[PDB]
Amino acid sequence: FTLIELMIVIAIVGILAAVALPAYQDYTARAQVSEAILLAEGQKSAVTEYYLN
Amino acid sequence: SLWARRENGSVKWFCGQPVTRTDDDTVADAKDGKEIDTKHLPSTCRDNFDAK
Repeated sequence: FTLIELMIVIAIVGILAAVALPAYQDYTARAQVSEAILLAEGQKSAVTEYYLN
Repeated sequence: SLWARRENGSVKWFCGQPVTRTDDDTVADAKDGKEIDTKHLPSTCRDNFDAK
């Protein structure tokens, strides 16, 4: 007879999270890799010097 | 440590981890545990006690 505004809007936020799930999940991974890269670098110094010397 | 060696008429200098002099032409590792770690030493100061 009535109450569908609460039911649909709770189910659009539910599906909104499902659509926002893979975006945050590669943005996220892509973020965790960007650090492996920062940890890898800064060690270029040692390696560069060792090679040139 | 920096130590030298008789070249005969002149001397040559070395640079590296702590050393002790034995005789006028021989030194040896001042092995004791307080030497600056190889990683902190320049490429120009990697000399060994028996470098010639």
